Amino acid sequence: APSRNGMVLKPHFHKDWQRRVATWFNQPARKIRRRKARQAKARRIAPRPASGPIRPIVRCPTVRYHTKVRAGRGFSLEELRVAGIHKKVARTIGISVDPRRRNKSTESLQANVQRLKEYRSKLILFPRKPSAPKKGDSSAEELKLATQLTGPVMPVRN
Amino acid sequence: MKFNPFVTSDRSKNRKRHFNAPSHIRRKIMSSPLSKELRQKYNVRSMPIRKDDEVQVVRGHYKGQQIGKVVQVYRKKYVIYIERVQREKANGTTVHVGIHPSKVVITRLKLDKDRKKILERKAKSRQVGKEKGK
Amino acid sequence: VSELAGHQTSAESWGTGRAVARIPRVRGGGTHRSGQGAFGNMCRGGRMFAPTKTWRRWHRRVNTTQKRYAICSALAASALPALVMSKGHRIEEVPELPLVVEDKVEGYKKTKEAVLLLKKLKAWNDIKKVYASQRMRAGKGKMRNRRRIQRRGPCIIYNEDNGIIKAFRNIPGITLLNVSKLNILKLAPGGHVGRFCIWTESAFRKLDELYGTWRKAASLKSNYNLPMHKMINTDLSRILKSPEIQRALRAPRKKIHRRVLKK
RNA sequence: CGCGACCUCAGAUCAGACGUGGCGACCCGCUGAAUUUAAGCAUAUUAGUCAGCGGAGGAGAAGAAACUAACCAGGAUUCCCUCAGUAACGGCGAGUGAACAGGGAAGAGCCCAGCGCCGAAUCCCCGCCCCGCGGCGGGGCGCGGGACAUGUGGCGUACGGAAGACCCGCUCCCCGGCGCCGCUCGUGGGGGGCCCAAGUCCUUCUGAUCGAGGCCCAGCCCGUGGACGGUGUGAGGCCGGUAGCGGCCCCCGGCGCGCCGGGCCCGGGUCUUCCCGGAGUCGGGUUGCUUGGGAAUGCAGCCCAAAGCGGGUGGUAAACUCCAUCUAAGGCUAAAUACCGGCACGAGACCGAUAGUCAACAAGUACCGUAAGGGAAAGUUGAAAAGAACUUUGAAGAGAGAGUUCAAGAGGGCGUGAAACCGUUAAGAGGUAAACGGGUGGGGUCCGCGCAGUCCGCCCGGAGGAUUCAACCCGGCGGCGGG
RNA sequence: CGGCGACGUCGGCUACCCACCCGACCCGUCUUGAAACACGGACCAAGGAGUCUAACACGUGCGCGAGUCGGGGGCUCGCACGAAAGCCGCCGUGGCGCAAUGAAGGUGAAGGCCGGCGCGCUCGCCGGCCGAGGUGGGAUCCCGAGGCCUCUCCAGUCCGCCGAGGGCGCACCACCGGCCCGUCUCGCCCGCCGCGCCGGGGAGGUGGAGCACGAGCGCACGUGUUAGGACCCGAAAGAUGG
RNA sequence: CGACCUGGGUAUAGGGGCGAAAGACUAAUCGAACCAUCUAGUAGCUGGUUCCCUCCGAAGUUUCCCUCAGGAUAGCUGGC
RNA sequence: CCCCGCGGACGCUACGCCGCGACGAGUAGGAGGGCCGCUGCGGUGAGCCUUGAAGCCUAGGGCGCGGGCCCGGGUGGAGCCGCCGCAGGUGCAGAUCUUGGUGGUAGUAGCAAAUAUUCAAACGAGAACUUUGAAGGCCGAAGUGGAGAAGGGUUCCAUGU
RNA sequence: CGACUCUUAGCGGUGGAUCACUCGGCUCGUGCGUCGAUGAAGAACGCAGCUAGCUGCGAGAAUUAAUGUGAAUUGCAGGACACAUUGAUCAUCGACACUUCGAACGCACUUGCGGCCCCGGGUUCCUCCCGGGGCUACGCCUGUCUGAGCGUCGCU
Ligand SMILES: [Mg+2]
Ligand SMILES: [Mg+2]
Ligand SMILES: [Mg+2]
Ligand SMILES: [Mg+2]
Ligand SMILES: [Mg+2]
Ligand SMILES: [Mg+2]
Ligand SMILES: [Mg+2]
Ligand SMILES: [Mg+2]
Ligand SMILES: [Mg+2]
Ligand SMILES: [Mg+2]
Ligand SMILES: [Mg+2]
Ligand SMILES: [Mg+2]
Ligand SMILES: [Mg+2]
Ligand SMILES: [Mg+2]
Ligand SMILES: [Mg+2]
Ligand SMILES: [Mg+2]
Ligand SMILES: [Mg+2]
Ligand SMILES: [Mg+2]
Ligand SMILES: [Mg+2]
Ligand SMILES: [Mg+2]
Ligand SMILES: [Mg+2]
Ligand SMILES: [Mg+2]
Ligand SMILES: [Mg+2]
Ligand SMILES: [Mg+2]
Ligand SMILES: [Mg+2]
Ligand SMILES: [Mg+2]
Ligand SMILES: [Mg+2]
Ligand SMILES: [Mg+2]
Ligand SMILES: [Mg+2]
Ligand SMILES: [Mg+2]
Ligand SMILES: [Mg+2]
Ligand SMILES: [Mg+2]
Ligand SMILES: [Mg+2]
Ligand SMILES: [Mg+2]
Ligand SMILES: [Mg+2]
Ligand SMILES: [Mg+2]
Ligand SMILES: [Mg+2]
Ligand SMILES: [Mg+2]
Ligand SMILES: [Mg+2]
Ligand SMILES: [Mg+2]
Ligand SMILES: [Mg+2]
Ligand SMILES: [Mg+2]
Ligand SMILES: [Mg+2]
Ligand SMILES: [Mg+2]
Ligand SMILES: [Mg+2]
Ligand SMILES: [Mg+2]
Ligand SMILES: [Mg+2]
Ligand SMILES: [Mg+2]
Ligand SMILES: [Mg+2]
Ligand SMILES: [Mg+2]
Ligand SMILES: [Mg+2]
Ligand SMILES: [Mg+2]
Ligand SMILES: [Mg+2]
Ligand SMILES: [Mg+2]
Ligand SMILES: [Mg+2]
Ligand SMILES: [Mg+2]
Ligand SMILES: [Mg+2]
Ligand SMILES: [Mg+2]
Ligand SMILES: [Mg+2]
Ligand SMILES: [Mg+2]
Ligand SMILES: [Mg+2]
Repeated sequence: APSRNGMVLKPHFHKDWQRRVATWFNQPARKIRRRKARQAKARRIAPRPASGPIRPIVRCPTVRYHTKVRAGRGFSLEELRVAGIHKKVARTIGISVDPRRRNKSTESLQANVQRLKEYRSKLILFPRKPSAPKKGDSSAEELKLATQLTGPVMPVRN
Repeated sequence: MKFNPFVTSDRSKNRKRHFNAPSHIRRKIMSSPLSKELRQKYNVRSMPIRKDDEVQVVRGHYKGQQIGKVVQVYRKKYVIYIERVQREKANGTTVHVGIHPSKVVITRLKLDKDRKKILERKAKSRQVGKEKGK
Repeated sequence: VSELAGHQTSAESWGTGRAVARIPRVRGGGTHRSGQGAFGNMCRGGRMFAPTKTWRRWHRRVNTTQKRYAICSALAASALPALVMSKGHRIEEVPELPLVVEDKVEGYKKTKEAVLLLKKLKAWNDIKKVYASQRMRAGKGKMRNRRRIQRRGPCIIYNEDNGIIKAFRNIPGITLLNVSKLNILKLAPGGHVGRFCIWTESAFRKLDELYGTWRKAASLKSNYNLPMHKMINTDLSRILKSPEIQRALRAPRKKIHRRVLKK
């Protein structure tokens, strides 16, 4: 029975919720496990960026957020085409590709392709055979200047 | 203090392990300090107890400089029996008194092939530790 | 408690026409357990009233500004000899209460030289008090691995760890604390401020970056300035005896008028 | 009216394999209530929940859009925060109730059928020989058999592809071995085994000491070790252990290099010519369940049943009209995620033997029921058995002496040993049941250093003592004030 | 001021027994009413009942304040304590609040005085200022005639206290207006790249959980209500599988 | 001497069986067995509800309810 | 302008101390304080303890209105507590409460279905119940006889206590 | 004077509360995350010098071998064991072995009864008996062999 003034409340506890309760006591252990896996993966891929491949510059969909820009899933096929990168080589050199994304505005297209050119100018390519380099990069360029990068690759700034 | 995350400090767990310890490590548990002369002759401090070595009791009712040879290492009771460390019961006969080996000092070691090898390993490890410390 | 406790039984009530209480009783026969009560908080073997459960909200979240406020208050309190002596930290021959030493102690490796440092800083009586206070805890904590208890010694605060942790850490009561990761649970031991602290010089210099002055803000924190006072001059006796107050008062009425007998 | 081929079938203790059953905490596919709430009760709710059945793995399921959106667009799945107790559903009552976008964790993409092209290039099995055994592999040979044109393999899949030309770049793969590293990297990677500091120093308590004092030298000694347990109390130094980018031994595994052996085969750009897709499926009608999905979200039964500038979606049924979006009816895929069962561990502001698991103990035991099933109680001598020798009465139980022990007023269900109840001893009393409150009196058991009652500041006098007072000098230290 | 003080007595009663006088029915519970011929209770020991979570509301304590909050993630020798603590800041996404109103399309909170003009037509163009109006109370604060002093006055010097009256008026209250949104009644103007079935504006009632110079957010504690086993024990029943 | 008594072997199972019919019997249980679970089922109904002192201190009345052994609401109360 | 005197009581944990006036019933219920009590944690007491901790007993001495507490004596043999905060599975006479133990009843009811025993002796510490013998009786062949099925599972048979 | 009863104390009984102890739980967290026709889970029956339970084990039966360790095990007995012409004990466990049911597998079981193929003995190799060994379940894949069809054909 209600008594005097007060909100009319509808608690959703009519359904035996005690059997399904998620307790978060393993939250710090989960954080440590995630951190350890992060460190192990970064250790495994030594010169490559730890965070992952470069993601494209992408505008947010709806009218609430379209003024804002975030990171996308991968660079579009057209962006790769006009950047001069084969779509089967971009992923190996560390570029996320999003085949199912089409471009609608040349402004966003140009932003992404300038990003791709900038990444290609920032890339250090180890030769496949360490003894015999074909066209990769310079010995002085990679003897010490190639080191692991933390955080997003060329981060997106509003 | 203790930092190994795989080594317990629980009193109950430690007592369970101690009282349920297998015989081959009950031997290690039943270890006794060497005398000063033995601790000088060999660069080792303690030594697990054996059937036929001669000790002297340092604590309890039977203290004294008398050198008595062990005659029994009763590992289930975690005691040893010594030659003249005995006690006479009511009917006239006599038995031995259980004594924890930690309450005696070994004065002479029953040397054979194995004891010398154990002494060698312990002395080598002590030398390694002190030379790292220097 | 185990959610199954007190309920692993098929007991049902006997009824009402059998001259016994209506609490559920275990079925079956041929044993002591059959017919005994069950399922009640009053019954031997029944589950407790309101079995405590793991979803009890053990953790509390405190405002970050309040946490920094507490750290500032503890740091300020450690600098008052009345408060630290009130904690009983044996600071009698300490040359100066905000005790700061050179960074050479950060390079200490041996407990021998750490102890010699304490002895030359006249803090060894604190450790002696800790040694004299080691004893056995009263109660079930002995069964629950908290067998031995002792007092809190001084707190060593360091900027860079160059083995100073290993040099210390075999001294009972010594708590080693990085200056950029200060802990209120160690600065105020039992909820009462005033713990004796020994600062390395680099850690002492870093305090104006960690918590800032009032003229500047803290730089090593994104946004924090030191809390403001609500009372600058706290010397109440001096204030009351100031002439400006004394001229505005009326004279004291110091004659006690007791009850007068009605003759 | 026999002999062959094919098709469709059958048998076999045929040659060689595979499945079954268990666990089931987590997961997947079904089936599926009622108690309860609505203050009644039938829709609703409990709930797609319990119970029931089937199938797995270390995770499972999902998953690379027949998507979300309507934007200046995003872009597989899964999980967390939020959206949100919202949109919506609902005897529009009780109640129920998501999704998008945003931020994070993790991030990985792909393969067939078809359309075509390539002398079936394809695969299995059986023999012989060689190199390997480690999960049976490779090489070679067989006018050895078989599968297969009712279609094996190569290219190739919606991100367009292929074939020709023209141009540009030769750019370097995998697998299995030999030897060697840095060996592996928060400091060997893992597993196993054996070791590593310092008081039993002096005096003392005790039954025993691990207790209490002491150790001048800056301080008994070690301390990268003062966690823990054991030892006759309560131990950093008696012992095991503890700390340590400590030592040694054995075994096991992936990483690079030089060699060897095998398999291995052309990539990109421009132009021309071709080629492009999954059907009793979509969709519609109806029915029943389900959903927040409301003129019908999804699932399924039945009836109808397609198209190719087509189809699906665009959260109000319909016609016309433009636009946006994806490409259904085939398949694979790690990570983030779950885990009350299993193996091995660590910890606790939890419980301390009527508690905590039913189970600290010969506990799923004893025992009960035909059975499905139900299911207890039950810890503690002592440091050491030193577990009471021996004498003595009784037939023995059981006593009385004696003996052990610090203790048997710890003597085998033996730590301490409460209350209810009882026996005995002592005191007191008793014909209105006991017991109770208020007030005294008597008695008794104890308490009071009870038994000649204080003390202590100044002054007076007597008898005595004295590193002797004040005032000055020297030195030290404070407190206050000084334009 | 007196008496009495050690193996006999002095003082002590909460505490032990006994006696006597007065009073005095057995507790709990339901109940208008229990000592009740009402129910439970033979005795004793141990266990034994408003707990936790979630959601609100209000009061209070704390921090910051038109902001506040890292709770999820991440970064820091990973781990005795530490599963803690600290940091992020282009991690503030987001939540709550800083705006309301209508079903919705939508719309969305500044006035006051002093002037010249039209007609100061109940009004359009400005200017100058100020910046939420006015009334009546309103703690507090401010001014203040007039007094209160000494061994005394003829003459002013420094400051204190009392004070009739006067003023500014905090919060808050009662009212009168003003502005925002919805909806009625009336009537006239304005705008223009789309002259429109376009858009904007006024006056007068009336509906709103509004505005009218913010008060919230986070954490903690208490009380109350509800969902949950829900203060503890209790059905007759229902369903599933054996 | 019969529609007789009786052993053993079988068959029928719970909203079912079986009944020369009493709702009788179905393992001492039958107007729906027993076992375990949903389940700590629900109860406006009965019983109980654990330390001391100090201060304040009631109502059995209005209105509405498938309301009459109950609630909401006003009143009475305390606290801030 | 103090000084032959250099001196002059207590106080005020301000969350404290002191003064004056009025008042004191109380169920259900509400609120305040608790140096009331229990258990565990963080601090603190150079706390207590084998020259004796907890516990329990007491015709011992007291304190508080009370919750309760302190101390003395005894037993016991190993841990315990004060103060400041923190957190509760925190206080029992009831619940035909649960578990365990114990009383009165009470040396009471009762050891009364189916006719029945007696004498001597043996062993034996001990004989109404054993054994032997002598009597007297019952079952009376549809038995109190001799064997089996089902069920029981060693009860069968010696010897000893 | 006693008996009985009541109250209080001392002591002794009954009882097992309290207090202390704890090889037990409960809760959380981590790392793995592994059964079975090559016979699982479960059950039954057995195995010790003296052994009923608990535990361990399978007729090699409270265990064999191997490796590590290095003088015991222990309630009593007995007995090895130069501990190097090699070793008690315990641990690890990779070799060996692992009775009867049980998915349970020749058929069936509250019992029992077969069939095929080798080997050994009586036989004196031929087929009767006894003993030993190996097969003898269902479904299903690929292949093999034997086949059926007035199924569709071809030659005759
Ligand atoms: Mg990431
Ligand atoms: Mg329990
Ligand atoms: Mg205690
Ligand atoms: Mg075969
Ligand atoms: Mg209902
Ligand atoms: Mg109801
Ligand atoms: Mg009903
Ligand atoms: Mg329904
Ligand atoms: Mg289920
Ligand atoms: Mg299965
Ligand atoms: Mg999968
Ligand atoms: Mg899949
Ligand atoms: Mg639902
Ligand atoms: Mg093909
Ligand atoms: Mg696709
Ligand atoms: Mg110890
Ligand atoms: Mg120790
Ligand atoms: Mg040592
Ligand atoms: Mg180590
Ligand atoms: Mg007990
Ligand atoms: Mg128990
Ligand atoms: Mg007898
Ligand atoms: Mg004793
Ligand atoms: Mg006892
Ligand atoms: Mg008595
Ligand atoms: Mg009443
Ligand atoms: Mg009545
Ligand atoms: Mg009454
Ligand atoms: Mg009456
Ligand atoms: Mg009656
Ligand atoms: Mg009643
Ligand atoms: Mg009664
Ligand atoms: Mg009772
Ligand atoms: Mg943290
Ligand atoms: Mg925002
Ligand atoms: Mg909200
Ligand atoms: Mg006003
Ligand atoms: Mg208004
Ligand atoms: Mg309320
Ligand atoms: Mg009838
Ligand atoms: Mg019956
Ligand atoms: Mg209940
Ligand atoms: Mg019930
Ligand atoms: Mg009605
Ligand atoms: Mg009633
Ligand atoms: Mg009065
Ligand atoms: Mg009163
Ligand atoms: Mg309780
Ligand atoms: Mg009681
Ligand atoms: Mg109690
Ligand atoms: Mg009561
Ligand atoms: Mg009688
Ligand atoms: Mg009789
Ligand atoms: Mg006769
Ligand atoms: Mg006769
Ligand atoms: Mg017979
Ligand atoms: Mg017999
Ligand atoms: Mg007694
Ligand atoms: Mg062996
Ligand atoms: Mg048969
Ligand atoms: Mg034919």
